[PDB]
Amino acid sequence: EQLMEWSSRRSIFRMNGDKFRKFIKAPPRNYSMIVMFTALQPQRQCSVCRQANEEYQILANSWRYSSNKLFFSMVDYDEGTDVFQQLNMNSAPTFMHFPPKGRPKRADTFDLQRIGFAAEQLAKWIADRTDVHIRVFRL
Repeated sequence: EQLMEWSSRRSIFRMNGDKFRKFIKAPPRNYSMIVMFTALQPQRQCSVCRQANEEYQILANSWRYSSNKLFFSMVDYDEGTDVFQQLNMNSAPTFMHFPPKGRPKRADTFDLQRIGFAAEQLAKWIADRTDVHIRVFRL
């Protein structure tokens, strides 16, 4: 049932390895999870991560204002190193959707290199993957 613990609320769940596995890898689940894998710490100087996180934050708060079976989270490289390794990530940022049942599918990784990371675009993707339609407020 773990939903109740899933609230929890700074609009985007800051996850370590333990939290990622508990709330995303471990069953049971009946919710979808969106995860932004990022590297925001200043010594990394990932400008793309900083920009994309600002769009992610717009999307996540747009959900929070009107909306559970969908939650937003992030894994920062320097907080979830084991997680990047598990998922063979050599780069950042990436956005993924983890369905409640089984593994993410090929489309469950957002095509960032093709699309950009506009909030509106991320919401299009989430709707194609979960049928949850988020109307983005303010660009």
